Amino acid sequence: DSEIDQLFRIFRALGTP
Amino acid sequence: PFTKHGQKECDNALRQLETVRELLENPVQPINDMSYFGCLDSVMENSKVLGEAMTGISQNAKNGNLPEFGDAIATASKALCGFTEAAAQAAYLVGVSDPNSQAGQQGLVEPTQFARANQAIQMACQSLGEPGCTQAQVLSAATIVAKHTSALCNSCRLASARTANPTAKRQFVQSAKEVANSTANLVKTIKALDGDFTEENRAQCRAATAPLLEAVDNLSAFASNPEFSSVPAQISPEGRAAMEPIVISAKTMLESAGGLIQTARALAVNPRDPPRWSVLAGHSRTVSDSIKKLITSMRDKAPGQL
Repeated sequence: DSEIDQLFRIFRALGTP
Repeated sequence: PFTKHGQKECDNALRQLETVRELLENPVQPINDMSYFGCLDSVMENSKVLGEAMTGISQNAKNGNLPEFGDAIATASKALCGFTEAAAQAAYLVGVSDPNSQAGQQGLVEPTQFARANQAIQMACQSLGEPGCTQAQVLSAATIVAKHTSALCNSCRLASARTANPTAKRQFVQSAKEVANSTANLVKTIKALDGDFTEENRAQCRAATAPLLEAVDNLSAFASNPEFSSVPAQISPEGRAAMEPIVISAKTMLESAGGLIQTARALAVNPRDPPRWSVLAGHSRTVSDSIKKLITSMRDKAPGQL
C-alpha cells in the first residue's frame, strides 16, 4: 500500500518537466 | 549555417510576437496575478532589457557576430512578450475598474488542461491495453498516468474548495477519490507486471485501465459543465475608451518590433545595406515612441490605483 505510493511518486517524477 | 542560426531566432521571435499579440485583441480576463503597479514596474524593467537588446541587435548584425545577434533577438522577443502581458493585464484592470464594468470570473477548472489530462490518460491507458505493449511502453505510459492523475486530483481538491455549489463540492471530492483509487489499483498491477511479466499480469494491468478511464471520463464530463467555466468581463464603453491608449500603444510596439526584427534578419545576412539601416532606425524609433506612450498612458492612470 505504501510501496505503491512510492512507485507512483517515482513515475510522476519521471514524467514531469 | 551560422547566419541560418540567426535567421531562425528572428523567425522564432516573429512567431512569439504574433502569439502574444492576441492578448491585446479583447482583454476580458486577467493575464496574470500582477497588480496595476506590478504591471508598471514590469514594463519599466522590460524597457531597460529591450533597450539593451536592441543595441545588441544592431551592433552584432553590423559586426557579423551571429551568435550574439541571435541572443539579442531572443532577449528582445522575451522583453516584448513581457511588455505585452503587463500591458494587457493593466488594460484589463483599467477596463473593469470602471463603475459600469463587470470583472471576469475565473472558472473552477482550467478549461482545456482538463481535456489535455483526459486525453493523455486515455492514450496512456490505450497503450497499456494494446496486446503488443512492451515493458518500456508500460513505464512510459505509467509516467503519463502519474503526471496527469496527480494534476487531476489537485484540480479536484482546488475546485471543490472554491465552489459554493454543494453538489459540485461533493462531486469533485468523489471524482478525486475515484481517480486516486483506480490509479493506485493500476499501479499495483504494473508493479506485479514488473516482477513477473506473465500473460495473467498483462491481462490484469489491461483490465485495471477500465476503472481509471471511467473515472477520468465521468470527471471530464462533469467538469465541462459551463457552470464551472470562466465568465468573461463585461467592460463598459467608458472602460474600453479608458484602456484603449494602453492597448494601441502596446499593439503599435509589437507591429514596429516585427518590422525591426524582419529588417535585422536581412541585415544579419548582409549588413552592407545603408537603406535597411535607415529602415531599422525607423522601426527602432517607433518601438521607443510606442513604449513612451505606453508608460505615459499607464502613469496617467496610476494615481487612481494608489
